[PDB]
Amino acid sequence: HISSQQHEKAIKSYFDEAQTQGVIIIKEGKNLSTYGNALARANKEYVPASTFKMLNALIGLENHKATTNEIFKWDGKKRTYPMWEKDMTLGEAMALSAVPVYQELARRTGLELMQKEVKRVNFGNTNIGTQVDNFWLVGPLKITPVQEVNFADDLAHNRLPFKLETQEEVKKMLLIKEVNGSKIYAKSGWGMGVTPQVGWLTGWVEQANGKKIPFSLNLEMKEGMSGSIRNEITYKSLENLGII
Ligand SMILES: N#C[C@@H]1CC[C@@H](NOS(=O)(=O)O)CN1C=O
Ligand SMILES: [Cl-]
Repeated sequence: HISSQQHEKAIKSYFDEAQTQGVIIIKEGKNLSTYGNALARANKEYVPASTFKMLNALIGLENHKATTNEIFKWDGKKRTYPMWEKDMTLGEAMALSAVPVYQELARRTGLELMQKEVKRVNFGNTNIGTQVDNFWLVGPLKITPVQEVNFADDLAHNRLPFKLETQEEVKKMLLIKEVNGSKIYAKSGWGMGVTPQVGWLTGWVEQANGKKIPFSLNLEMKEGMSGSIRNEITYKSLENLGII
């Protein structure tokens, strides 16, 4: 019996309180609902940043560039984060958002195959340009929050043009939370090498009954913000709406 006015006000306040500008798009069946404090972001293009790991992994697994058990060794060079200075599978690297592992995977795939596959899947503007190892971080690849939630809807329902097994393997890599019988599958993103910086959390809720509710959160990140604000705003929004 809560009014849509009150839901909208609540979710807007979550973005207002974090002192940023963002949107969260929720999909139920075929209907998109846009919430937040900057609704106009819904159809604007931003770099996907680490959300691209989802598709990079699909492409690599489908094209036999890696397996799910393969350990990508740390080369022993210093990394931005100490947590990345270790050997990891694709799944472990998904959870740690270990860019160097996904860069190696992109390089194995190669520019020609990567462009063909990104085009085939129709992801965002589909332009990867000439640099196979950073196109999702600094451009030219861009995508809208609407496109991101539709991608998540496709993956959640095994509708992407990949083998069922490929989709299931990558979805297993994306489980980030269980809340009162609901599972949240998602990938975060933070485009640090663009200005303004973009933050993402794109995924879906799998409810106890098997129903899947895709979402994409998209906001402006500032130097000094905590990455966990993406998760906190998302969980509060999903809870406010009764999705979890
Ligand atoms: N570089 C870079 C950015 C930010 C640091 C890494 N962590 O990714 S994130 O926490 O999911 O956004 C990987 N990455 C992806 O968006
Ligand atoms: Cl990445």
